[PDB]
Amino acid sequence: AAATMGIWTAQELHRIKSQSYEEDYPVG
Amino acid sequence: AQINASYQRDMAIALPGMVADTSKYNIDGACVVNEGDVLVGAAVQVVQAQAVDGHKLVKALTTGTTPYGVAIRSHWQTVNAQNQMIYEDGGAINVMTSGRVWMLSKSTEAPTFGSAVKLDVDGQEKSDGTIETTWTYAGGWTKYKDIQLVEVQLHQL
Amino acid sequence: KSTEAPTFGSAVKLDVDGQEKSDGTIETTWTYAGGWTKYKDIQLVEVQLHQL
Amino acid sequence: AQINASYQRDMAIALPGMVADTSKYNIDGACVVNEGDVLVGAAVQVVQAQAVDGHKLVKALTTGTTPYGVAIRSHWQTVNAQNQMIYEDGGAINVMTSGRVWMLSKSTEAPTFGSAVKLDVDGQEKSDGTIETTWTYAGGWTKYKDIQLVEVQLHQL
Amino acid sequence: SALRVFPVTTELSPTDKTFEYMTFDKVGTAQIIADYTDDLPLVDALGTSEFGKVFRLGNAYLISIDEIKAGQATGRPLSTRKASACQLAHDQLVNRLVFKGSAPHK
Amino acid sequence: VFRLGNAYLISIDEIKAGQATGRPLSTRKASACQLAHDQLVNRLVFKGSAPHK
Repeated sequence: AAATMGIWTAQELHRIKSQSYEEDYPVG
Repeated sequence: AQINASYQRDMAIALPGMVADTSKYNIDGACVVNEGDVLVGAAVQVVQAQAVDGHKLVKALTTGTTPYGVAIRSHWQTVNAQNQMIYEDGGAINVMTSGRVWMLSKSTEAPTFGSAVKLDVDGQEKSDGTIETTWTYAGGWTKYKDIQLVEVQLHQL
Repeated sequence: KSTEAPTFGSAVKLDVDGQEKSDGTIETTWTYAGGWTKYKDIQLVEVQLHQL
Repeated sequence: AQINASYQRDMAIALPGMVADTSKYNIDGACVVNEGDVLVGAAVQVVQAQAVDGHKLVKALTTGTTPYGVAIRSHWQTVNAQNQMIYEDGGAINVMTSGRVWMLSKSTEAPTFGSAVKLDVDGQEKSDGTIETTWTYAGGWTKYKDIQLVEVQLHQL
Repeated sequence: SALRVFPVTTELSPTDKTFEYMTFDKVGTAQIIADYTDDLPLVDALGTSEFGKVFRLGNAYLISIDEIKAGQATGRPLSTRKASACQLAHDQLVNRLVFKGSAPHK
Repeated sequence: VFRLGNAYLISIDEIKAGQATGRPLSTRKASACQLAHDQLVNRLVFKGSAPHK
């Protein structure tokens, strides 16, 4: 049950895209 | 007064599912995990080999199946899970079809040199496993902390 | 000269002139690999060879 | 040439487990999740109330237990799980003992105004739930996408 | 025409294996009130996210010395033809992935 | 003539988290309230209310 994992974590190879999407609610 | 003291510690020999020597070996890419998870030091069965595309769909060994190869250790392809290194569904595998690798063993006694290897249902080496292979032992027999390892010589199918 | 796809692991059998055939007479120690295609009107198959 | 077009869309009324109005409400802190996870729009049970320290052990409703409060939506204390907002084991919870709140529902018929609220075994509002509660309906009855919500008025136990 | 009819971006660096994008939303309402109301509606908000992955391709080719010498002496190299075939294979495989996809690779 | 109204809540921890991450919540809630007011005015204009005549 020893830890035989790697060296790099999952968040070291990960990108968050700059754009974000917001739904629009027209007034009328 | 006091007497100075010095200590010494030796590192381990091997980790599960890693190559042993630099002898002739043949790793295979272009393999896809059809279903489930594959441990690093475990046998692999081939569900189906595509004709046009060429990829081979692999899976963890089960009852009544012929083993094909053993996965190996890499710090890039493998996914970190279950406090170890595993291969996930829908991802490539590095399967060894020939060479020498350190496998996982459920055995408790040291093996001989040139005897055939027997595997159990889940693809780990066992002294009296039901599944019979064409591979032979290589001599290596050690353990890492609480994990038992064994060295095996593989041949091409 | 065969007309059906072969299995992954099975012995390769050739005819009397050296072309693979499913029901051939000559038996070899080679095994199939999986490739099964056709170029124009020529039928091809992939095999794995071993040293004699 | 062409005729211009203008559209109009209305927002949803409310989300599960949020304070419905600004009427007299009481929210109790110093409550720790003893075991398991608690959904935001669900009732809770008081396992034990410490006599010296003051913390109250809270847990999700089970069979044959009186409800005590309803969890409240917060963007800081809560932890996102199963694509939902949830409270994990340990930490602090925000349960309100008196006020109005939108709650998860399984009934399909709109309720009356001054009728008692009945809950199921899992702490969600149901028309024919086995658990009987002193809380009464408030008239709110809406649905967010595929989630049914009902407004319920709570009283201090 | 996979790359021609669909946009191409350059956000990801070579070493990444995954990416993520997020969205948001809100809810609310209003009502007619009177003096000494002591009762007003409320609003809130939410958000989510999603993920993706990246892959790798490769092929190879062979040639000998006599073929190289024959190609140089006849004005018809074979290395250029083999390299062109190698690049074309990559382009067509990318097109196949875009327009048909592969079931085992999800 | 008539009158309308609504409200919203926020705590200190949420304010500090918003200032430390660049995603304020108060602005979103205020925008939601203003949009609700405008939509309610539109609803009154184009559909009307029966109990309020």
